[PDB]
Amino acid sequence: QKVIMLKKLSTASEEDENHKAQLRDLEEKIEELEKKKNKIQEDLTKLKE
Amino acid sequence: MQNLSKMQSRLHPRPEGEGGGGGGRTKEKGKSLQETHKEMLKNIESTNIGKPTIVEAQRILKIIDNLSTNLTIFIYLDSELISKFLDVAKHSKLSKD
Amino acid sequence: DALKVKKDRIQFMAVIEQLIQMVQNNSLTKFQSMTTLELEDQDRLRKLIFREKELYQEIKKLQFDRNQENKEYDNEQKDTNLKIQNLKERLLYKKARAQLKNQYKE
Repeated sequence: QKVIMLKKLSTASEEDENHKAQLRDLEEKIEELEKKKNKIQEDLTKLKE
Repeated sequence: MQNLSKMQSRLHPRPEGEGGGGGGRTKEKGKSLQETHKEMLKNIESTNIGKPTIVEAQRILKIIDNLSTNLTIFIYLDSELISKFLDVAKHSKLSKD
Repeated sequence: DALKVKKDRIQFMAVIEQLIQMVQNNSLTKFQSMTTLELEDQDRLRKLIFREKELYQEIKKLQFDRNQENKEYDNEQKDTNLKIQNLKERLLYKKARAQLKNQYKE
């Protein structure tokens, strides 16, 4: 709980809104980058085969 | 009729009784809650490393840590251990030194 | 900022009072599980823009690897087809010399 509240309190309502929306977009960017990976590796694997 | 055919026979012998194999099913060691929380507590703490927190935030964290330390001091001061100070001299299980 | 700091403080007030009742009932397991869930909710803050740059850079390298590898795929395909053709033609000429020389032996 100490750690949870440390992150929460450092995560003011603006930072919690970041969790929800801004870090939402950051995580979505990471996921889409992973999808771009998947595409490029799948091309590479078709090509290797 | 000089064929040397070596066709398969009809051997009856049964698949005799199967032995009582050593089914030593290893007991997987369940991770403790402290072990479970290690990684994710450190994850929560990493973002906070260098995080500037409001004054009320620091007060909340200090209250949390005070509660934790008091709970640990209670753990070491359980009623069982405290009651042994009822008779310090007579509590031979309590070291005189 | 202050609003959510106070909200978190009240959340921990509820956490502590729930743990109070759970201690009274010896039910510390419920407090443990609730702390687990609260930790999980407050798990992941920053780590996001940096991961995004890492992913983009690896994506770029991966794309370039795809491009080059397609180049070498085409190159190897063409070259090895040419080698098969040349081996067939060499077999053709060796058959030609063999058969002609043997015909003249005949």
